Amino acid sequence: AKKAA
Amino acid sequence: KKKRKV
Amino acid sequence: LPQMTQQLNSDDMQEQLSATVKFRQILSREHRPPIDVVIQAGVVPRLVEFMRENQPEMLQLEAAWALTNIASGTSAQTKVVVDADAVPLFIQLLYTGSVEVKEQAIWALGNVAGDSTDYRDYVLQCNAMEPILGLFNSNKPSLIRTATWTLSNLCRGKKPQPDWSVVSQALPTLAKLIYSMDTETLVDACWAISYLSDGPQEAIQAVIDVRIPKRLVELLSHESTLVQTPALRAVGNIVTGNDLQTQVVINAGVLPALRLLLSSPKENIKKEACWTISNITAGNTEQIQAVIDANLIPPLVKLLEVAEYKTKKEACWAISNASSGGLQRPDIIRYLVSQGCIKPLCDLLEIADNRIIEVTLDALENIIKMGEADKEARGLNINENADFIEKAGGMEKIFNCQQNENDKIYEKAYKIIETYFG
Repeated sequence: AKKAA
Repeated sequence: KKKRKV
Repeated sequence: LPQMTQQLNSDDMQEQLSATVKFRQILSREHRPPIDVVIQAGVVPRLVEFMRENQPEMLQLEAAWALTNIASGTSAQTKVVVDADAVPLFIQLLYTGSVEVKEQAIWALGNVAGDSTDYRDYVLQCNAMEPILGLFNSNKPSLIRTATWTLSNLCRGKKPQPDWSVVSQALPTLAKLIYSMDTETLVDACWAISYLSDGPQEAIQAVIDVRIPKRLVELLSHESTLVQTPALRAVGNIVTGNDLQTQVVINAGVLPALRLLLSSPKENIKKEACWTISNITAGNTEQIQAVIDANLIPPLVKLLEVAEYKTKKEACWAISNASSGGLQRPDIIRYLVSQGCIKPLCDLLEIADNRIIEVTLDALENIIKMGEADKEARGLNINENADFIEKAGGMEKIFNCQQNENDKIYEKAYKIIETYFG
């Protein structure tokens, strides 16, 4: 559930 | 970005 | 004037310095600098010579100055200077030149490295990093301010990213730079750290080991949003990593700092604050509790119901990820429900896009599973949370998602209605 940008 | 020497 | 060109190509030293000065003067106007005209005179390569070893220092400074401004134009105009082999010479001036000269050289390099990821890499491959790091051992703020900006362009870029073995070397210097009194410098040092943080676990660990995060947190409470923006962007990039890397940031007291940022007048700041919080509620059970104890849920719920869409979107994740840790600690769910996230959650289904509908239905579902597990234990006739969702008008909206074209959604919808509202 880890979101990158 | 870019910068100009004035 | 043609007369100028004639001079510039004269064997007479004095006439050359006179011409480089005149040329540099008209590229330093306040208005529209006649860059193309100058390029057309065919003098660029001639100005590139004046930056050579044996040339008088005055002639070098002047030449570089004119050339830096020619390089502040379009990519087409910057290419003329790069194709003339000016880059390797700018770099040798960082070593040999006086301070005024270095000032000009690092500035020129700033414009070239700022044109494209190609030029950014070209400058790095000419080994400009070695001498650049040495510029920071000086006391003059102006020079250090330009070198900080230039360093920023070298680190920027995530499409083809910059050579990590090279840029990673600037971390120790950056570490000090974030304690500067100069706002311009301070600002650019943070943006640079955030660029180096948008990478893999290896990159995140480097920032962590040079002990940056604790300071980075103290900077969230600066009064200029110019410092707050890049500082928050790096902090957020860190909590992207594994639990251990994320605990380093929780321990630096980042949570209490985020509570304030949610009130930020700047909209994009409220957003990224929620974004950061959501990557922390994506961690273990303890980290989810840390967030709950920091008292972030209430303001999160408020934004969930009244913020702009791009911000609600993030608040949704944060709250939804939290509901996950509900399997382990049934109370987390109870807390969340007690704070009133159900109503704002149900209402989001009405305006959300497909991906946010999935996140909302997963949250509503987790909330429902617990309220069901309680009907058992406490021996209740009804599912408290289920009745809450019917009230908020959630039931009707969940029911409508059965006509959504996306399989993941309509399937999820029927299961919820079947399982909890029959």
